[PDB]
Amino acid sequence: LANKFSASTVHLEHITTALSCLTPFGSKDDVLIFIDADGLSFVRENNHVIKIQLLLSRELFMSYSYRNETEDHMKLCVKINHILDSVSVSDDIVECTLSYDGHGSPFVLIFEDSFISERVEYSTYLIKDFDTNGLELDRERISFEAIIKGEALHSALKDLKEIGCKECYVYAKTEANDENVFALISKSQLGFSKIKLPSNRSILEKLQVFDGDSTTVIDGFAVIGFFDFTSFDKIRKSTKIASKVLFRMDVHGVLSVNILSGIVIEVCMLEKESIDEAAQTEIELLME
Amino acid sequence: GEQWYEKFKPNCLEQVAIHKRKLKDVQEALDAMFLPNAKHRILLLSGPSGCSKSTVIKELSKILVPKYRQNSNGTSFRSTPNEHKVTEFRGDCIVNDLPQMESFSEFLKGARYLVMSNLSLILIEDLPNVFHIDTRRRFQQLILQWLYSSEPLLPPLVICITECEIPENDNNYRKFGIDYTFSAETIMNKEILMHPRLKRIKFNPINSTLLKKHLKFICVQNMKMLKEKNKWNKRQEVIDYIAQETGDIRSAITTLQFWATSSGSLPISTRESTISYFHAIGKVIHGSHSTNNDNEMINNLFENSNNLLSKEDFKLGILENYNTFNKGEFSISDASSIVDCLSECDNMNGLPESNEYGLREVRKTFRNISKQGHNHGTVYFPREWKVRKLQNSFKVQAEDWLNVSLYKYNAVHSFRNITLEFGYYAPLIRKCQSYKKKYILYYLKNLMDKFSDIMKVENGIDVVDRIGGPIEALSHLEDQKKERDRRLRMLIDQYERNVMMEETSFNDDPIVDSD
Amino acid sequence: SLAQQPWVEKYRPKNLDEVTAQDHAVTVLKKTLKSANLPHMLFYGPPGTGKTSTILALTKELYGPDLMKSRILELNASDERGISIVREKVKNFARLTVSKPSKHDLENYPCPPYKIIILDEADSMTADAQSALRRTMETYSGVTRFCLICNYVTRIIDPLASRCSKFRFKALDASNAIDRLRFISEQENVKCDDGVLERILDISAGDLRRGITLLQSASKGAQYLGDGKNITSTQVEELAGVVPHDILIEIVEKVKSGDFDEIKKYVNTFMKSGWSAASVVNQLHEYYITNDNFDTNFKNQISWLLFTTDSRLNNGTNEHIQLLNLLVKISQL
Amino acid sequence: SLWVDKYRPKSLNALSHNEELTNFLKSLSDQPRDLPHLLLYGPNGTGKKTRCMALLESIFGPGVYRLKIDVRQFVTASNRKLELNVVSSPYHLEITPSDMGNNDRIVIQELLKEVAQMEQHRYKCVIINEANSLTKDAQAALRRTMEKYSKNIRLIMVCDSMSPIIAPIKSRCLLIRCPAPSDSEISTILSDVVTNERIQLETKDILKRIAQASNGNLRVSLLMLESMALNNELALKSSSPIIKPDWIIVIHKLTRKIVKERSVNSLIECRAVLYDLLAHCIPANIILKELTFSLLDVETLNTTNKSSIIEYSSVFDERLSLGNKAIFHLEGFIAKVMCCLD
Amino acid sequence: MKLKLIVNGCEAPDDYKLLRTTINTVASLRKTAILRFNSERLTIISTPKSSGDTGQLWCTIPHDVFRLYTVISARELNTITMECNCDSLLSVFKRYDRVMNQGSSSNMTIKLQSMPEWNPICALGITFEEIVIMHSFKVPVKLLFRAQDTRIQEPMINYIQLMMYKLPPISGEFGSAFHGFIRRVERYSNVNHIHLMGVKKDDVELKIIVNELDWHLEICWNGPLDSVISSTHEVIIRCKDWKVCSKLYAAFEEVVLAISHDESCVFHCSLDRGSKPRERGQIIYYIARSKGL
Ligand SMILES: Nc1ncnc2c1ncn2[C@@H]1O[C@H](COP(=O)(O)OP(=O)(O)OP(O)(O)=S)[C@@H](O)[C@H]1O
Ligand SMILES: Nc1ncnc2c1ncn2[C@@H]1O[C@H](COP(=O)(O)OP(=O)(O)OP(O)(O)=S)[C@@H](O)[C@H]1O
Ligand SMILES: Nc1ncnc2c1ncn2[C@@H]1O[C@H](COP(=O)(O)OP(=O)(O)O)[C@@H](O)[C@H]1O
Ligand SMILES: [Mg+2]
Ligand SMILES: [Mg+2]
Repeated sequence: LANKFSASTVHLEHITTALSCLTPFGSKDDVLIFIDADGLSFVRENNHVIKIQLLLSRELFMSYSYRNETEDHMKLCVKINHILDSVSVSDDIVECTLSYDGHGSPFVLIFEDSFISERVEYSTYLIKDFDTNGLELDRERISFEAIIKGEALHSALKDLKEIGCKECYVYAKTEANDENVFALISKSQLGFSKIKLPSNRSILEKLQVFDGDSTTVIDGFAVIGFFDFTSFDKIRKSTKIASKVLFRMDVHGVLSVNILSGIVIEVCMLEKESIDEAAQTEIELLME
Repeated sequence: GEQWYEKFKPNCLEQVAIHKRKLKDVQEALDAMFLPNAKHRILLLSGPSGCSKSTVIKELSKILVPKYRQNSNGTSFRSTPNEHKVTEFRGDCIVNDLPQMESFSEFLKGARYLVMSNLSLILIEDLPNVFHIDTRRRFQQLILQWLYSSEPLLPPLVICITECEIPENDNNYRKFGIDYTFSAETIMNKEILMHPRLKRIKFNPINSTLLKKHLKFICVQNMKMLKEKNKWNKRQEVIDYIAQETGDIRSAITTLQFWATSSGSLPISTRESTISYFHAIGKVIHGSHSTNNDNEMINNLFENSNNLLSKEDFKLGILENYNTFNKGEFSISDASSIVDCLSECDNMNGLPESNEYGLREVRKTFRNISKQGHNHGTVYFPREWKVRKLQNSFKVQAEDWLNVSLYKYNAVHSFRNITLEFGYYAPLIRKCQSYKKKYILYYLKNLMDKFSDIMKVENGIDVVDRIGGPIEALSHLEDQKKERDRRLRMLIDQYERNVMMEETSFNDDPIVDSD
Repeated sequence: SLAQQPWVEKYRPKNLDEVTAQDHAVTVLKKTLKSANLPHMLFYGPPGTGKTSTILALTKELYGPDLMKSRILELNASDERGISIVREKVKNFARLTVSKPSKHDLENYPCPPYKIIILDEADSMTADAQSALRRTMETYSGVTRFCLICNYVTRIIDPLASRCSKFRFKALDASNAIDRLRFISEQENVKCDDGVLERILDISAGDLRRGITLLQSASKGAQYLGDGKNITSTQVEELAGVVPHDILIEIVEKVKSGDFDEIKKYVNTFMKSGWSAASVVNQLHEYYITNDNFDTNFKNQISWLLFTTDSRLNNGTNEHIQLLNLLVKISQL
Repeated sequence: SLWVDKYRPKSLNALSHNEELTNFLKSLSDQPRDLPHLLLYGPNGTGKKTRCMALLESIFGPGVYRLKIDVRQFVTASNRKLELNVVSSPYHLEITPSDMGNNDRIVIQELLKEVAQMEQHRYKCVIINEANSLTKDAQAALRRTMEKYSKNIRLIMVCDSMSPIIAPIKSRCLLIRCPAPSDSEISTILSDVVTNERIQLETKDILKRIAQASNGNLRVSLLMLESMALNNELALKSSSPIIKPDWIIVIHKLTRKIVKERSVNSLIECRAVLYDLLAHCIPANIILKELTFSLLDVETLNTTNKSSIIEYSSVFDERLSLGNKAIFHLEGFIAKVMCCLD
Repeated sequence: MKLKLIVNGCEAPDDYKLLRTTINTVASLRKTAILRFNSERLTIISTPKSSGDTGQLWCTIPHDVFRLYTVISARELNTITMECNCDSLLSVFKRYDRVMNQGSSSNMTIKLQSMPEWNPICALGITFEEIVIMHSFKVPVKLLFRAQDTRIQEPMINYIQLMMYKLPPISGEFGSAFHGFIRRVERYSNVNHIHLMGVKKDDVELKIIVNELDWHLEICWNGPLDSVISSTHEVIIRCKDWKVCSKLYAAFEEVVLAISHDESCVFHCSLDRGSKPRERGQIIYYIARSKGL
């Protein structure tokens, strides 16, 4: 089309499902959209402590046109009032097309049906001086890394949500004779509860506890990360559609979660400043 | 380990720190409420903290409930005799399948069943969250339903309200009555308080004699440690201090225990008591005996009773009662100065230092003319509320008159004119016209065109009385509103009939239930 | 609208070129036509000095009819401007990206890279709401510009007055706005005697809106009369509400002959005619101060007396009581 | 029907007093297309509302006098119900926001603006009774509402005092002074009324007394003429007593009491009369003015006492204007007057 | 005063569905409703004025629905006016609906009875069986005075400034598409005031808009829309009113829409019945301008 960026597709269900992963990050925040020949990137940052980045590949879109040769990518910002529900949708196929013509023009989403035509325009905003890329994982020093099934993690997160979890503990340990331990310990009004994943390959696949270096694997050291459940529960929806989840903790304490379902979601959340003595004692008792 | 005020609790009605007259009154009222068909249904006990309301209620229940409780025939829950003389409501109970506001209802709907063989005294000391507006409305509605209920039998209901002030908090910005005072008036409403089936008995702070007696008894009970620590010989003075510092028995016992347990010598202190409205007025007018420096007394009053002194009610009370100093026989210049100061304070947009200025001016003026030979008058609450009620009635009547004029004479007038001239001239004109109409009708009957205008005056609609009543100087609302609504409906019907131009009926044709 | 609008509304300046007596700020506003460097503005001045007209003309000149509807957000007293509104709506509009101009507007209009928020009558805003506007005015200054219009500058908190370039709109008198009124009269074919326009401006006391309304009333009266005679000063004075000089002379004579009964009787008779206390007070001040037949001490006292009575009147006091007290007090002196 | 309303003129030509104002109204109605906003200020009872209705009739025909009433509900910020009886006609509208006290601003924002946005091509006329009773916030809100939508609606306002009107509103409106009728005109009107009513009179001097007891207010003049005629069996004699409003007599008796007894107990007793007068919804300012000018009529007092009385009255009138409660200032005025008299 | 009504769901299912729709609609709008039993038809009224603002609902049901219809009264046309809580009747109707779904030929009997155990206050003795268990319900109700009943009147809509819009049948090929069109706007969180617009020359088209400083929603219809025997007709209405209209459209076939520019919206539903043809029951909903232009 006669626009800088114009995409059109028929697999609206996949786009709606992927975009539904951005609901838990609130409704008073903003969403950054990166437009590039590779595809689309959706970025959200909350409390300067958690960030989510969802990638939509070119192959997903039936037709893609990026005529802004001046810049290799375009940045824009949109307010999340109810945009989650807008891209949500009977028997007849529905064609979804996204249009954007440089800065200063609205982001247009048009749905074409047999007899119904929908068009929605979103105004753009000045890009916040805050850099959403400031939170990232250092690959040189990874405290540990784990691979888990999406269904089990989603069930565990739902269980923690039900009991009104207030604080979360990610506990990782690797020992000899192929002993792998990954647990979530919730501090809530119930007290202290523990959910431990099994050692079966089908659920928990492959684990390292490097101790910081990403080269040498040691056995006996336990990595503990303390998080606010408010940030930890923002990945439950992303995990519901997940087919595989990759967890990574660095020495600095940043948690990285890669969600694979050809749509990839990368989430980074920070660890709490300190651990109380009572919590550490209860963790030790629970793991003995 | 056990605190003394709990360890040394009354074991009988004779050990309760309650005056004989109040105890006898409570006994008589409660005994009356226990009768088969008792006129009174609720006992509302209101008083300060630690005046032995719940204590005396429980002690009297322990004696009364066994007397009237009907004997069972093996229908008791357990083998025990069901020692449940008092059933109390717990405000922090959170059951699973129940909204919070419905908790008290679920209590009351159960409490009704505790009668006859299951007789039990229903005590409500831990109120629900009455600070929540919806919860308070539900509580008031439930109490009204209890009072207006139509069951042959109900159990006695006792509500003990500890009247205390609510300190000015940052998290609260509303300025309702309950946000200022936690008392029966703010929790209940006029209809409940004025109900003929509700009896209200006000408790007083425990007098010094009973406090001294009970403190002496407590000291006598603990004699080994007091003698060992060498505090026996000086106990009396301490007790006296407590007796003249607080009227709260629980606080007094706590302070006595704290003093006794201390190995060294710590100054004796008790909880602070808020100065009442009339006590504050008296402090401002006649001064305080405990202090001679007016500045210190005023600073203490402002720091400890800012909530009471900030309201315009206190200023109005000062204006109303400043004339009772010497029964009014004092220099008019002082009265003029006081009133001028209050008027100028009224222009300071309710700043706290405006109140400071007003109170300090009143105190200084009264101290200047103070003398030993003074006889005082009676302190009265300002009557601004009565003026407001009369104004509301006047507004309702003026609205009714305006509606009548609009729908019967095609005339619209301002309310200001109603207040100024119409409200007096029009009723007089209508009354005299009606009198002349009666005279003409009687003359014609004995024996209209000449005085057709007078013939058009209708007695059933036209107002023939002064709005707000005659000005008696120098020689309720629901009924008026319903009358205005009825007159408006009649006027609308007449206007519609002109435009085109009854329970007796129902009783005359009772329904027919034919199958 | 040529014959179906009030003269004040029909002659509202459309462009900055026709603003009469605000050159000190109109020049600054014009030179930024091609600067892309418009700062935050605080216009303050007495009523009817040409503040709203100036900002409207500026917006029209910079953006034009098509782009004005998208680059301008106007709020006034009639709109609800609580602290929540300032936090949400104003902030959201300020953070918005400027809409892309078309080819025509770019060809014919500067189309600056920033929008405008016009908070007319900002003196009616609460202190907290004004405080909420402080950092928003600064964070999004690269895409948004603020304009606050007021009559009482003191009602604006100091931080906002510091954050905004201040423009004072001077009062318009016979030496600043005679040309505009003469142009309006010429286009309306209004006939009047020499000096009538100057008298109307003087009566307006620094408000061209009042002068235009008075001119319209005088023209209506002349047309109804249908005598083909120039309008004289007497008619404009009578329609303005100025007390006649004869009544002022009689009041002065009553005051000079100190007598409470006579003074109060005459005051009752005068106030039963509907005259405004402000006009008579102003006339008395003029007569007493400009007269050279009185001593310095009497003028010193009467100045304070008149000031106190005028301050009382501005508070919404009973005109009858205040006028009687003023007359009695001057009689005592 | 009340003689005040049943004789209300229904046309500009019918007016028989203040011919200059009638001619000005004729001139205004000559070209009813560019009529600016009007603000009629004048003493109460002059006939300002009658003149406004006559102008509306002369402009938009006789449908204006066919009044209709409706109930318009208002919701405030705190979800509070407000009821304002909206008096509307097919050609004009009437409102009294003063009845809403400090909430009148909402009426300016929700009623006037909504109707102004609606397009009628002619304009609608809106009347605001007791304009001087409007709060400053409402007056401020009226400014841009009037300026922006002058095409659709032209505003008419009525007041007895322009002092409580903010400068912007006076700038935005065309001021019209309404002089009160003189004694002669009131006498002629009363003479016509009595002649048409077939009521008996002895001498015209009685009418003059009726003119004097009112002293400008024609409404009370007619009301008390009717009261006297009915009381005297439709026979007005020279010696027939004049009937005054009850609160007037109460205020005069209070003034006599103040003069007689300058004591604290006298102040306490007068407080009850002040409470009764306020309970009759009598404005505090009018109470103060009437008390002051009844005190100033006492023959016993000398020049100094009267000067002090008027000074205190003005000071306490300002305090009432700036104050919340009214009892303080009235009681202070009475106490200071009594102190000075003693 | 004698009231006796007999209803059978199995016989004449269409009119039973009409009654279900009326009861559900009245119970989904307010707490109490007016029931006028006349010698010819039954009227159900949901109006703010009881014994922009909220809309009004008027349902007319022919007397031929009820197998037995005995309405006797001392008033003109034997009119009986009652005020009844919508929730109680709605619960009884759910009970009857589920009983019928279970499979039974029982008839619902409605009678008016006086209650001395409890503006006279009476009860409705709704009784039906369930295959046997006897189901009985004493629904409280208030008898309304003749004048008070006369006060309530049907709103009148100008027919010169109003243009009717014919909607496709729900059972037609375009019925599902139009239902989806209607429900498009019932899935946005903060949207509360929708903007209906109708453009003449598809002979006519209907659009739904939502304008906001940040959002711009706009839905077009491309199906064949007919006009019942000038192009600018817009009205702003609350989302609850549009949802009620959406639910109403899903039940009836001959649905008609009308927009009185900046004045109001009218939603008319009729149920054709064969025989001349019997009286056509109607459901009319009036919605006032929520905000307006
Ligand atoms: N001789 C005594 N008489 C009364 N109470 C006593 C006595 N000795 C100890 N107490 C205790 O002192 C406390 C005060 O009595 P309460 O009746 O609970 O006070 P209150 O009237 O209920 O005021 P609140 O609302 O509970 S703060 C109770 O815990 C009593 O058991
Ligand atoms: N400088 C001026 N040049 C020409 N006409 C003017 C000027 N100032 C005022 N006017 C006229 O008077 C009217 C007053 O309009 P505004 O500009 O809104 O006055 P204002 O300065 O806003 O007064 P306030 O502060 O809002 S009460 C204009 O519409 C013009 O008709
Ligand atoms: N020119 C006039 N001729 C005869 N009666 C008049 C005239 N002007 C006013 N009135 C009478 O005065 C009465 C009250 O006037 P009103 O409209 O209340 O004056 P205002 O608006 O100043 O209060 C009216 O009922 C009317 O009959
Ligand atoms: Mg207790
Ligand atoms: Mg302005």
